[PDB]
Amino acid sequence: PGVLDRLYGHPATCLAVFRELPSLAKNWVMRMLFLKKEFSKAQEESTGLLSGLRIWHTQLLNLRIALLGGGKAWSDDTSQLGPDKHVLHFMVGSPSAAVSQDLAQLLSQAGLMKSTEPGEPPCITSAGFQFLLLDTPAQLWYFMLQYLQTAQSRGMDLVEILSFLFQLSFSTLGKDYSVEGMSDSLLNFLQHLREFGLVFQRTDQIRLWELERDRLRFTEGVLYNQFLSQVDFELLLAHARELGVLVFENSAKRLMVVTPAGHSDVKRFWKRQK
Amino acid sequence: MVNVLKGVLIECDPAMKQFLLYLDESNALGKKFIIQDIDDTHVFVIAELVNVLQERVGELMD
Amino acid sequence: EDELNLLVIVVDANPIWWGKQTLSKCIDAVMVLGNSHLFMNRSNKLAVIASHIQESRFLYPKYELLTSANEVIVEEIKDLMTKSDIKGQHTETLLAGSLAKALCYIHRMNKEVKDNQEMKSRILVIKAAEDSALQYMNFMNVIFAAQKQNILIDACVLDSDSGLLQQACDITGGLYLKVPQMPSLLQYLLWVF
Repeated sequence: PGVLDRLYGHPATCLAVFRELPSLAKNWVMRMLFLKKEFSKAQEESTGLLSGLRIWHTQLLNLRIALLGGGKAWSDDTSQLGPDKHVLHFMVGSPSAAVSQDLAQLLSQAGLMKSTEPGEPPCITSAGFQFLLLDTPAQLWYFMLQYLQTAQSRGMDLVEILSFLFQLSFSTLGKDYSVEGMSDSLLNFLQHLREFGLVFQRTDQIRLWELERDRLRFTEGVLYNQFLSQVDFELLLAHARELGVLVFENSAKRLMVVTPAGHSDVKRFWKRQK
Repeated sequence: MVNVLKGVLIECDPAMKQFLLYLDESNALGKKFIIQDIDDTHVFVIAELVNVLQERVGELMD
Repeated sequence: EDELNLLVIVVDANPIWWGKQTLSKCIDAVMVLGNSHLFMNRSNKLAVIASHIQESRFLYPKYELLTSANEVIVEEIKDLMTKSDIKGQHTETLLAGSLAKALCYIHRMNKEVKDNQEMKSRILVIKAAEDSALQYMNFMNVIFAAQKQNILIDACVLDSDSGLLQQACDITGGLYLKVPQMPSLLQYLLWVF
């Protein structure tokens, strides 16, 4: 028994040390998970704490029954912690943690219904800017939240959940872009939504890579420069295009040179100052 | 030397196709507008609007 | 689920657990494993026995029963904790006795089942202790009985060196694993066998 605190302590130490900047915690948190845990954990620094928080519910999957109930008891504490904490990394952590608590089925639907966290997942879900990585955890949270409700008879949350409907515009975008990953996430939301509440609701190809290549063919959109007053002004204006990497061509005997459109403006500015 | 600037499109075709573009320029109707000048054998200053036509015509032509 | 399955778990009680310094945790993990096992199929049953230094004792004897199983196990082990056979006062454990008890139970369950169809059973030992020469005849007797019965004896050695158990798995055609990292006990139980 005495050994238990010591061994697991060392990994608690390691996680503590490289807690701040990256994502070291995930592997170590898992080990930590097995061996009032939540109450004690709360004091420790947030990141990593959340990581431990995330994996522990997952890890549960007799005494086990006792464990779940015990976890249910301090679901609020983690929930209070989840908000308030609320980068992409952090954001991923908060929803991943929330998602995990949700599958556990410890969270109270009421309470969840009126909370900032649910607004935040659809908010990121709405915005085009969010990256694929944030998207997948946001999506997963939503899926899990709906999964949590196996009733909807008594689940205020399955109202706010409706917030998925807002997502369609986002799916239109995303579709416009070739973002398959984002679209798939949307479909999962839809499918899961329907699932919960469904009851309530009513060679040959050689020429095809050649036909692809027929759609690519080169030229560049471009400014030409001529009638330069003396050689020093070709060479300055030329060297200042070459360091900008937007020389398409040059001929010093012509006193003539070519810049593609994207560095017309840095050349127009250098031509005015010096 | 920043005397004059001209927006144009720079075509970096091969020593085979370029002359064709020349040929496209002349002996053509509604053309000869196409090439501003031949800067190099490989490169030409050309068109802008004409580029779509030059490419398409080359495609259609052998 | 068609085949009834009895898995007997023999837990080595030896105070070596002190070295383990936790027994409480080991019990919690074993309980989780049992619950999963019972949940997998209706036909699965479990028996738990403790091989202590002095003697072997029955901790418990279906999944519906699990709540009962949990209480019975916690209570039984606590009684076992007594000072006698403390620390490496006694290095060995009475595995032979435990195995004998296990085979008796398996036999009885089998006879009842015989009225019906066949039963499949296997014995799992969680072994903390060391073997001894005096132990050889008794242990081997039980081991050979199991092999003849075609009952595999698997062993998970958290620590110590029980060669006889290693031999037991080989003869029996069971599985033997010396666990590096004893805290990973739960994974071994689920994954290993």
